[PDB]
Amino acid sequence: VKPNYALKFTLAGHTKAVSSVKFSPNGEWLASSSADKLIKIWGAYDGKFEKTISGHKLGISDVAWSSDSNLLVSASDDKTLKIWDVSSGKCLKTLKGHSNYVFCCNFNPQSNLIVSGSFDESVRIWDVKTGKCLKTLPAHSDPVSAVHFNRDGSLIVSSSYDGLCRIWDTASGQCLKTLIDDDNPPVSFVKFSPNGKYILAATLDNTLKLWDYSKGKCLKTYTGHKNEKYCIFANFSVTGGKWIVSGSEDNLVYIWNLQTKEIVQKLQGHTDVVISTACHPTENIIASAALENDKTIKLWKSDC
Ligand SMILES: NC(=[NH2+])NCCC[C@H](N)C(=O)O
Repeated sequence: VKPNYALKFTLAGHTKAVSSVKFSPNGEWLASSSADKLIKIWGAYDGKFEKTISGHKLGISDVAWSSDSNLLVSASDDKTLKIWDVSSGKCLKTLKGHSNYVFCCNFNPQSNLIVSGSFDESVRIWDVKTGKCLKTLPAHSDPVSAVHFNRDGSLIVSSSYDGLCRIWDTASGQCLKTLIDDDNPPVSFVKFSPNGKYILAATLDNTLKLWDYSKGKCLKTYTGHKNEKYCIFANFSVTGGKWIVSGSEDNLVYIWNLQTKEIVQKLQGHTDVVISTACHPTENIIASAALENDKTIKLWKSDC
């Protein structure tokens, strides 16, 4: 079993590097963030441009959807996060507290909390309703590259250029696990698997690893791509075959068989680093996006 991802749509409109793309949980929309300071919304199935959401004073590094698909949160170089009502375009809250670039963000499944990571080396947990910072975690000793909640929101995983992945108890703020791998290369991305049992981590030595995070055992290693500089997103694809998907600094999207670790497809089309990929929640659809020399977003579809 290999997939047959093929290019269907190219989405042009951002005027600087794209930073992040994410599908809405309801499957209807794709949200994109950029160094051009904008968020754009696009149809998930047809790539049709929907609207621009503006307000940040500097470039945006990440964007994330609430579980009901009504809200977005964005993370900016302006040291803030913003919560947006997507339909109205309204900025509902500006989350203030970080003392340097906010790099990454996510809602919990309940979507009453937001987690953020920053160049200030901290992770913050925020109340969606009030915009108040509830906890500041002294998480890392270098910039925080990614933050993600597990399936029931009881855990947060964080990654950092300090070379560590840490697991945090959402309720207490306590550090529960530090994952250590030899030579401590910068960790440029991390997230939980959809079931919550594993985490997938990227390091800046051209390597992705699937970890059992309780046992601290590395179960799989994925290689063949290029990643030595940029914080590139990676994914589990679960709508068809069970794949791992990532961008790459050679301008390709890589797809691996999760079990065997073989590369099953490489998607050609982008003309600069593929910084971000996302997998549609119900259909075999991948979105990908590229840095400044390209600036486009691509939608790819497979029969499996
Ligand atoms: N959270 C992320 N991994 N965002 C994408 C990287 C964005 C970053 N500002 C860059 O251009 O390198």
